[PDB]
Amino acid sequence: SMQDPIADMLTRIRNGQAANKAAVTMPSSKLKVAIANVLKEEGFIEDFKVEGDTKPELELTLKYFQGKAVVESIQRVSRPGLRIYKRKDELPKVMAGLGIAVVSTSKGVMTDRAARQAGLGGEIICYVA
Amino acid sequence: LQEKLIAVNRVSKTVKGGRIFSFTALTVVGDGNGRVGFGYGKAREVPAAIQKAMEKARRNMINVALNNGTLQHPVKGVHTGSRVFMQPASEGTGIIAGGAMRAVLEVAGVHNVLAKAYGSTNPINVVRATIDGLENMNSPEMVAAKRGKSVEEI
Amino acid sequence: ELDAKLVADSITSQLERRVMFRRAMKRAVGIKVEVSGRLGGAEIARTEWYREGRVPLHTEAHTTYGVIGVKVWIFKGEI
Amino acid sequence: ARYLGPKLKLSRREGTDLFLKSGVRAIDTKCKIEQAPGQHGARKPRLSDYGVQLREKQKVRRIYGVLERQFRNYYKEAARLKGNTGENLLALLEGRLDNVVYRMGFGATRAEARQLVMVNGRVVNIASYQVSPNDVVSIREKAKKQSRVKAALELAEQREKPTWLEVDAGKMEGTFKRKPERSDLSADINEHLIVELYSK
Amino acid sequence: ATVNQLVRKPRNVPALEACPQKRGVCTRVYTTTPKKPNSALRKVCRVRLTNGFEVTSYIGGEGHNLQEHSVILIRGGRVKDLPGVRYHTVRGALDCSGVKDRKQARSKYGVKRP
RNA sequence: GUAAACGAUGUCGACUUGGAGGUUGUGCGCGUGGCUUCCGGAGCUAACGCGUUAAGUCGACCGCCUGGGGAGUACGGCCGCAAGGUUAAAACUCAAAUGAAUUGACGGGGGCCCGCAGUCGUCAGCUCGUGUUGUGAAAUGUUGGGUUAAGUCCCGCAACGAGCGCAACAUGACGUCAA
RNA sequence: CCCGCAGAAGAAGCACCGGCUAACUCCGUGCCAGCAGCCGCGGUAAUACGGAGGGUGCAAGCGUUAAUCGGAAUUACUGGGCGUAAAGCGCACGCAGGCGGUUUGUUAAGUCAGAUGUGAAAUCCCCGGGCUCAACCUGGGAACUGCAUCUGAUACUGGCAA
Ligand SMILES: CN(C)[C@@H]1C(O)=C(C(N)=O)C(=O)[C@@]2(O)C(O)=C3C(=O)c4c(O)cccc4[C@@](C)(O)[C@H]3C[C@@H]12
Ligand SMILES: [K+]
Ligand SMILES: [K+]
Ligand SMILES: [K+]
Ligand SMILES: [K+]
Ligand SMILES: [K+]
Ligand SMILES: [K+]
Ligand SMILES: [K+]
Ligand SMILES: [Mg+2]
Ligand SMILES: [Mg+2]
Ligand SMILES: [Mg+2]
Ligand SMILES: [Mg+2]
Ligand SMILES: [Mg+2]
Ligand SMILES: [Mg+2]
Ligand SMILES: [Mg+2]
Ligand SMILES: [Mg+2]
Ligand SMILES: [Mg+2]
Ligand SMILES: [Mg+2]
Ligand SMILES: [Mg+2]
Ligand SMILES: [Mg+2]
Ligand SMILES: [Mg+2]
Ligand SMILES: [Mg+2]
Ligand SMILES: [Mg+2]
Ligand SMILES: [Mg+2]
Ligand SMILES: [Mg+2]
Ligand SMILES: [Mg+2]
Ligand SMILES: [Mg+2]
Ligand SMILES: [Mg+2]
Ligand SMILES: [Mg+2]
Ligand SMILES: [Mg+2]
Ligand SMILES: [Mg+2]
Ligand SMILES: [Mg+2]
Ligand SMILES: [Mg+2]
Ligand SMILES: [Mg+2]
Ligand SMILES: [Mg+2]
Ligand SMILES: [Mg+2]
Repeated sequence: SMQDPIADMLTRIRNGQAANKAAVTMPSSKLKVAIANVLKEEGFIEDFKVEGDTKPELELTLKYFQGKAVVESIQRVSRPGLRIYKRKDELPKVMAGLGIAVVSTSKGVMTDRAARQAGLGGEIICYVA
Repeated sequence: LQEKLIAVNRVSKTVKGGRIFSFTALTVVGDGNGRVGFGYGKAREVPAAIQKAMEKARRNMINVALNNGTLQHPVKGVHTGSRVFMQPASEGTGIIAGGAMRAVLEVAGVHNVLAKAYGSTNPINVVRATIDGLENMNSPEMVAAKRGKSVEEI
Repeated sequence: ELDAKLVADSITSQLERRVMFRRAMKRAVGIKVEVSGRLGGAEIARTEWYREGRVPLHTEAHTTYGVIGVKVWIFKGEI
Repeated sequence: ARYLGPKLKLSRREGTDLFLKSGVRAIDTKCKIEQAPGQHGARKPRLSDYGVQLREKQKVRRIYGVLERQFRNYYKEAARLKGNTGENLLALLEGRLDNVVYRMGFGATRAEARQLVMVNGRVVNIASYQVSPNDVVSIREKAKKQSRVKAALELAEQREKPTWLEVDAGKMEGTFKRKPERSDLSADINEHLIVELYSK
Repeated sequence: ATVNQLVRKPRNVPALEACPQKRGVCTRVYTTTPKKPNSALRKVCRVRLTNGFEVTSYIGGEGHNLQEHSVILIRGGRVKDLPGVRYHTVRGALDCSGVKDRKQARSKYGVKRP
């Protein structure tokens, strides 16, 4: 059964980029939208939008630069079978700072850089580069 | 271009009469400034094999975005059974790598690096894994470019 | 340098003077050059040869290790 | 604890002048600097990557007469210290006092200078003493009637005297002003080979 | 293996008894043939050690002085071409004499300096 | 209570170019479901291959592996009327065992030809450069359709050329048998 | 510790040199004698055995054996595999266990933040100091990644309610 919707979102992006899809759609959730917001603000995806009400669908517009997909890697870190939490000092650097780690903190989902500047740890959702 | 001979190997094919020995030569060439290529040459004599390898190496060179004679970030490279890891190091570290990886990194112009070869250490595949690792390494500028940000934002 | 006898003598005398046999042979090289014997003072005697151009055939160094034969063919046109 | 053997062979094996002779006459007239020592000397095979790294380490050792245990301890110190390890290592060898007695010109060779073995006006008879910035090194009075020290200074006066030190006549003293940078020393030592050899 | 599986279930010289040498008494002294591709009369001996283990030991160098009831010091070290010979006798220790007329690697054959 | 009980491929879910079939529903030649077979793309793979029925990209949980032997054996337990099954070691011994693929050679494998059916053998072979393919040994060229006494010649062809043989003007290619 | 006396005088060895691995020749031997960490070497021109000459490495030590970790990503948490190399139970149902679609509220167990207490000294590390130097001794710091308590945060996971 479906036991990790976030890993599914990341995979839809990974597989979408590898297949040169313009957009990818999926069942929405508040956490998926929170992650989509971070990906947009850091410039990994172009745009997102939620459509529906009873069964909302999240669409992500993927971005390509010089033919190549911009999301070169995207990996689930914390997962249902093994949750991963880090203190502020132990927050991971992705690609020596050139990538992002998405972190769920008590002040919402944000990048590792924003968590570190806010002085927060949290759950490491995924690495993006 | 600096040129380095990594490995020479005697190979054999059988014929009606007996065995026909020949030689293979694996070489790397580089400008010492983020340009590197490898060549693999085969001939009945060792010096002919090396010459063929060096000619191949000069025409199959790729560009690597260096930083101060070290890498931009930790990189993984894979080819066949060879899996390599390479990490940026501080000045005065030197090339902390095995011989095949060392030859590549030296001619490429990487002075400081920590490396490790996992899986098969077969030179032919280690060199391909290493160059594969280097060529897909991102600089901050191209990251900034693809993400549509400034480098200070990155 | 061209005359087949002088080149044959150039090889044999060089093998007596401890020149590496491939160096003498490649310098000699339509031409073929064979050298056969205990080459490099090998216990196993071997034959080696190099050709360049056409040699259409159908159309002695007295070393420390023993006798090494040398043969030269030069095709310098027809007739 | 000392190499007390024929000295020219070292420079011959290394294939470079290691500054191990007095200089009464030329190195070429003394020995074959081109040729490696021994019966199989005019031979020169390919040397391995290991063999190259070894010969660079044995070069930097054999100049100073530092045996392996003591040389290894310098590497460890150089790696420990902040900054560039290879540069730190040369700085530590240059910081030695027994270089200074020779370098200032009191011994004809380092072997002689070592037979002859004051810093900040205190007697120090230790070859391995690390001389610091702003330290005054000097000679005694009791052994300034030796002809050795007279001759050695005349040998020293033909060399290029060092360019971070201040040797003086008579009272015969000089300040270690600063530690040398890598720019000061010979661009010939490839000290990264020594760093790599001990990293092995 | 999954994390849950790992949580449930996590990841040649025996007669010396981790001593550098053992003393022993020769119960038989003989020669044996090496395995292929070698040919020689290799000098071995069965030895009862002070800990009660009985083992075959090799006698190295050119010519030896060991009988039954000779008291020898063995060390570790197999002989590749004698299967089941895992120990060497120390030359120039206890009864076992130094090798006669050795001049190189003397310290390995118990031979005092000429 | 075991089988090469095999797809030698655990179950569940999601995602990711195509082509041709089979079978079984269903809506208006055109759709839309289920099950199934063959080919193949990216990707993956040591290679062979797999390829929306993944061996691709991911997530959940389980089972299992840790050199070849000794050994799925001994001992103990449990099960069985028995045959035996199941759980499952150690001493000891070797520096390999193994997988896939490559060039030969070989087959009481297949196809097509030839010969009164020093040497092989006057047999028609044997190679190289450069290019290209393969991680690589290597391959291609030299295979294929014809034709010839002949790698002879023609035509096609990721090969393009060249050498030694063939032929032409007795002549024995590269090599084989430590002959 | 210092000063004086006499005279190079009283003071250099051990392993190695076929590849891995820095260092090669001659003589003796002839699958013998022997070597060997691994591959291997020795049957008449042995850089591999034994001696010598030369050489390389260490040096008041040098070798050998034993033993631990490393290299070994070769038990793989970091960090591996299971079509054919070792590896998918013959197939299923299913208790314990692990995991759990989506929304709101609540809680604050996990998680996160801060504070406080503790985490002996020595050791390690850093900057200094003292023995002529060094080892060694030593001042202050850092560290001791932990544990507990209190006060907060509430995204995510868990509990509860709808
Ligand atoms: C100590 N421990 C419980 C061991 C163990 O883990 C075993 C295992 N299969 O994992 C045993 O079989 C183990 O439990 C066990 O049973 C052992 C033995 O039966 C024997 C027997 O019977 C005879 C000789 C040697 C053994 C042995 C060394 O294999 C024994 C080892 C035992
Ligand atoms: K043998
Ligand atoms: K292949
Ligand atoms: K299962
Ligand atoms: K075993
Ligand atoms: K070719
Ligand atoms: K793992
Ligand atoms: K909650
Ligand atoms: Mg290629
Ligand atoms: Mg391996
Ligand atoms: Mg000492
Ligand atoms: Mg079974
Ligand atoms: Mg069946
Ligand atoms: Mg079947
Ligand atoms: Mg099975
Ligand atoms: Mg069915
Ligand atoms: Mg297919
Ligand atoms: Mg049984
Ligand atoms: Mg039983
Ligand atoms: Mg052919
Ligand atoms: Mg022809
Ligand atoms: Mg053709
Ligand atoms: Mg003819
Ligand atoms: Mg060597
Ligand atoms: Mg001999
Ligand atoms: Mg050990
Ligand atoms: Mg480990
Ligand atoms: Mg494995
Ligand atoms: Mg099998
Ligand atoms: Mg199997
Ligand atoms: Mg099955
Ligand atoms: Mg079930
Ligand atoms: Mg949930
Ligand atoms: Mg809490
Ligand atoms: Mg403490
Ligand atoms: Mg909740």
